[PDB]
Amino acid sequence: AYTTVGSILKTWTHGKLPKLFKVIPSLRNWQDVIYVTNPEEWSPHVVYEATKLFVKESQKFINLILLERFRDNIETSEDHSLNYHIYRAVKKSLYKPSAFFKGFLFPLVNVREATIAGSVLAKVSVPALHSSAALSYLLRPTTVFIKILLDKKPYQTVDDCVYYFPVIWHKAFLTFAQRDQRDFLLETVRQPEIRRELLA
Amino acid sequence: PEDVEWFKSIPLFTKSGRSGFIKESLGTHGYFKATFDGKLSAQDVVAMSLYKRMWPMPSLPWN
RNA sequence: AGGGCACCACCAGGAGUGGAGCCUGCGGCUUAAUUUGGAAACUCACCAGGUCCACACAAUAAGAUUGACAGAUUGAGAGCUCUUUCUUGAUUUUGUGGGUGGUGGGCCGGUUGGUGGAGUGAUUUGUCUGCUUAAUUGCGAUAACGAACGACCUUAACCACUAAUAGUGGUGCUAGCAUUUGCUGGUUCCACUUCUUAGAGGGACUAGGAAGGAGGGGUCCCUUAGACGUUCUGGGCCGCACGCGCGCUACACUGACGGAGCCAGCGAGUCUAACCUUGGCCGAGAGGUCUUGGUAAUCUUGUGAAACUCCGUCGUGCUGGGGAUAGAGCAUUGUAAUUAUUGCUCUUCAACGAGGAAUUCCUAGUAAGCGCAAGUCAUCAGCUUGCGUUGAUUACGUCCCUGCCCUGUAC
Repeated sequence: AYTTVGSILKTWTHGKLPKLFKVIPSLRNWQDVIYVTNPEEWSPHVVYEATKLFVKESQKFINLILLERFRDNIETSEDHSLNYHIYRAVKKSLYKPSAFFKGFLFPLVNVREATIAGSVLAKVSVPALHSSAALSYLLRPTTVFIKILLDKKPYQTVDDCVYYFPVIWHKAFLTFAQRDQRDFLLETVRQPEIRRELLA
Repeated sequence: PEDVEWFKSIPLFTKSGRSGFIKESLGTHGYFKATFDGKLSAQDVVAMSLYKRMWPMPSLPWN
């Protein structure tokens, strides 16, 4: 019967939120009990209010609600740009990096949606052990995230990158120049700033 | 606003060379609204110039 | 210059508008703002006042930092601030150096050639002397012959076939009146399809007749710390000497008021939950309250609409015409009705006596009179679209006015 309060919580655009919205994470059935309130009908401000309150099931919540709202805002918004509170929720979310990559990083794999996701994912640091795992999993326009993950500056990572041999793809490879199969890469480029810079 | 009104009759120009005029004061912080020959944009700047007479100084012999 | 066409042109006329009160759109004025060109919050874009929030160098930390009971601070407040003090771990903090960009300034909505003839050429013929049409729509003629875009599809109206949630008749039971055995009704089955229905099939070619039709040009540079922000409370968009325009209500007897009679068509409706609401009860009224049918040809709903018809009062007096402005009280929607959403009751009783110069629409189920449904929508219409009810006068023409179209000269 708590949905009788949730039907009002959809307007909680300012001030103190209802107590039912603050205590919900304490219940082990919340993965089903949250379906009765259905915050995806709620105002965007609650999405950030929830994203600060939901912080391994956070990947299931981050993938089950956060990624669902992110697609609806970017796809439904009249300018294609996410709402400020949606963006603030995503950039404020991902406080555990595996929840971001496992929740949205891989499942999010048009090009405009990829660009907006990167503009948040480049806005904060990430652990070296976390960043290397994402670069390997990406080694399987999705390279626009690879170009972003390469912009932050292991032997298995170098071995996965060597197999990676539009102007955004050339420039992303050009950034890889910042650091016998290297003869094959030069043979591919011979098929010039990278051929000269590849001589270093 | 009292300043905005006092100068109202002086013409305005953009550094992109367009010309315009004050309509009226808006609000209390000295905003005003104006009209121009064509489509301005946020990269433009609006200016007005004021002039004063200069007179020559005298001179002295030297050694 | 001729010639042709059109009630966004006229002629013959109808209803008017322009004059009064009020509603509403624009301009101007005023103001802190009256944003820009079916607004009480939000919408919102405007005004007054408040919170809150990159990258690259030097210092810092195992405690950089993150989250949270109960209470609190302002005109506007909260575990991002504060009293109390837990939880947590490198996700990062303070100065100093260029900013780069979820940042500004890729895609759409009546018209000519071939081959042949003439000329040094640009041109020309074909595309014509004569006769036809809305039209390059056609006879004929003959240095031409043969070719290319623009200009079929649904209504009205008659009939076989469907089906029933629509209708008729009969049958059983039954009420009243009258008593040849009738007439007007109520409530269990049966037959039918004419009326209705809706879907499907067929039904003018210039031939008297349903009908000699109606409709489908736009979307490289600069600038960046709280930066072309986030959010809360209150106000405005409705202010009015005035100018221009679309409208509503009237100036009464071809009427106002009272009682009685009494008839439509097109719509729209809830379980996602609370929409359209019958019936009973209370109240002068607005309205309230207990139940009920309908996800609909089935229920609201025969939407028992208004004008209209009949019988009375009034007697030509700004009158019992007209109802602006204003006072007091009772309800309903909403978080909130003050500058006042809307409804009801009593009181107040303004201009207006058929409107100058100008000016709009209109040829038959049409103009005009009258009302209803839908849209928007918590509430709020004098608005827009559609539907039905009652139903005229005057042409069946022309180029006078307004406007459009077609067919001497190097300008």
